[PDB]
Amino acid sequence: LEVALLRDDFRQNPTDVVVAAGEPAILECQPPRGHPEPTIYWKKDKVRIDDKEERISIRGGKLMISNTRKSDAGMYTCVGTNMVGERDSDPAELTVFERPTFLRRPINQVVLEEEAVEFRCQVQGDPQPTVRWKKDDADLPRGRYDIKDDYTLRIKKTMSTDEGTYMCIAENRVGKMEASATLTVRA
Ligand code: NA
Repeated sequence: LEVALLRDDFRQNPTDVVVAAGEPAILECQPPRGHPEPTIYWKKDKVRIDDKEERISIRGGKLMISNTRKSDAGMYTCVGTNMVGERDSDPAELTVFERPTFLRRPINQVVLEEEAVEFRCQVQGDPQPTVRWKKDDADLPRGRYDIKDDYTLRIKKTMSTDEGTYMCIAENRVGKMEASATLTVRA
């Protein structure tokens, strides 16, 4: 003699998850109290899903998504079920971002004193990565460098002190990536 019952308040709602593509995502749910003890299943944008695919696993209170792809993003809902009815959790957004990569890596230059040189860096990612430039792991000297819109690093009248390793850094909220290239000067 226990009450046939289903509450409306989840013991644990799933919470939003932010991931870089390739990383795993884990959503957690505990259903409301009830009798009989509710089970759970999961919906993605109101459509019920299953653990058919190898990279998806549903067990306990967890939905586990290995090797996230941009497709995986959406609103995930946990549903608590028993013979009284179904209850929908507050939804959790899965965001899948893309760690920055290089469309165009900068390439070693070799140049004779007093004469133009340019270095190129084109990046991709989601969000769009912030591009930074360095020299010998320190800030670009003043006066010298001309800057196009695209992250092209330009010089009109090169000189010997300009010698060293020039690094392009691409950075968003989900990763960082470095690519450097030598500038060689000759009298
Ligand atoms: Na599976």
